[PDB]
Parts: sequence; C-alpha cells; structure tokens
Amino acid sequence: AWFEPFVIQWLDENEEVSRDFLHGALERDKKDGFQQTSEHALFSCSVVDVFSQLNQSFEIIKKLECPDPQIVGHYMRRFAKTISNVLLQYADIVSKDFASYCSKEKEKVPCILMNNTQQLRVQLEKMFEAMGGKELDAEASGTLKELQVKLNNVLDELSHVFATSFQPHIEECVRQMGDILSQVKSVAQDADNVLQPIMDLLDSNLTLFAKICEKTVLKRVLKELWKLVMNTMERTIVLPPEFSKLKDHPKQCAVVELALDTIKQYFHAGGVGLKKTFLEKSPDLQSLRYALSLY
Repeated sequence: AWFEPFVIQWLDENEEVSRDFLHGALERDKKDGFQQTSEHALFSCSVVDVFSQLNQSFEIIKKLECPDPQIVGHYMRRFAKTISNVLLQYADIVSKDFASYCSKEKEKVPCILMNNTQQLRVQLEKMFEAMGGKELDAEASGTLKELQVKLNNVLDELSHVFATSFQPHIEECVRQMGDILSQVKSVAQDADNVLQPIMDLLDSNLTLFAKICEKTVLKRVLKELWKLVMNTMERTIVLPPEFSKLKDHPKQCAVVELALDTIKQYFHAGGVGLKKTFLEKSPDLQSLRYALSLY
C-alpha cells in the first residue's frame, strides 16, 4: 500500500550504498593487482564482492515478502536501475584504466579484466532469474536486456583495444617476416624461417590467453589478433607501396601459403581457440588471398 514509498527510499539508498561498495571492491582489488581467483575461477575478487552485495540487496528485498505484484513489480523496476548503474560503472571504471594495464610487463591483468566484464554478464543473467525472468516486470527486464547488450559492447571494446595493444609489435615482426621472405629464391622450411619473427606471439601469448581467458574472451581477442596478423601481412608484404603505409617504398607466395595454414593452426588451438569454418571464411584472409593473387 503506502509501504511502497518508504521502501522506494531504501532502494534509492541501496543504489547509493551499492554504488559506494563497488568503488571499494574495485579499489581493494586494483591495489591487489587483479589476481584471478584461482586457476579455474578466472575472475578476481572485485567481481565476487559486487555481486554478493547486489545479491544480498535482492535477498532482503525478497524477504520483504509482498502480495501486490504491482508493488513487487515496482520494486524490481527500481532495483533494475541499481544493477544497471553498478555494473555500468564497473564497466566504465575498468574500461578507463584498461589501455594503461596493457603492458606485456604485467599482462595477466587485461585478461582478468575482460574476464570480469564477462563475469558481469553472467551473474546478471543469473540475477535475471532471481527476479522472475519471463514473468519479471516489463520495464524492469527491458532495461536489463539493454544492460547485457551494453556489457557485450564493452567486452568487444576491451578485446579490440587489448589486441590493438599488440599492433606496433606485430607490425615490427611482420616486417622481419617480409625481409626474411624476400631472401628466398624447401617451401615448407622457408615457411618456418619466415614465421620465426611472429612465432612468439602465436605460441606463448595464444598459449597464455588459452590458460587464462574465458571462452567468450579468448574468442573475441583471438578474432581481433587474427585480423591484426592478417592485415599487417597483407600491407607489409603483399600490397604495392602505393597501397601500404607499411611498405617503406613471386614464387615466394607458396611460402606465405603454408605459413597461413600454420598460423591458422595456432589460432585454432586444438579447437580451444578459433574455429576453421570461421578462419576459412574470414574476409581479412579472403582479402589476403586476393592480394597474394594479384601479386
């Protein structure tokens, strides 16, 4: 009845309380160096704190047993906003410092972050069921479904930026490749020799992201890196200098043709990583093969 407007105040504070707790969860965790929880809990503590709190909140709102589902609906409608903003602010804090964490001097972090942003998406949808899922209020859920979409975008953005972190490096190696390659005038060893420059990436790195990323994280990052590798090759060896800011200006194509299969294997990672159906149908690959054909 008129209990409703009292409670809605609690809800207004809860947002504020929650919103303050997140800062201290993150801040506690940032200082600690964003350790993944275990070897299998691939997310760090900041993400345990924020949800146990948000779930406490909900627990108590439920314990606030209430008959009128037009009152209940309204509580959830207000709560939803809380979740959206906390997560959205977890989203944003993380995205900020992200580029700054991307030194392969302390390289675990970026992954644990992207990891956490996904662990967000997880526990959310998991909270989406605590509140009634389908039966849940219309306005409430609507703004929750909108939250997922926005988290997704964030994940997509960190993966892009994370991969991008590697771009100057890859550009140098792909150089060292075009050089070595040139020197050729066996085909299956020329491949190995040419690829030595970029092999560190393909091997240790993808191996690392293998171990530490989450399925959804590894995908998005790999997809990214594959694009970097593919394009940098295209521009650095294949395209005429009139068509590349990377060219500071044969039979060798074969080499790059088996190279590609090799690389492709490193991005497939025994099916841990990216799939062949995908790689076989990647425009950046398809575009590489074009360039290779024309030249």
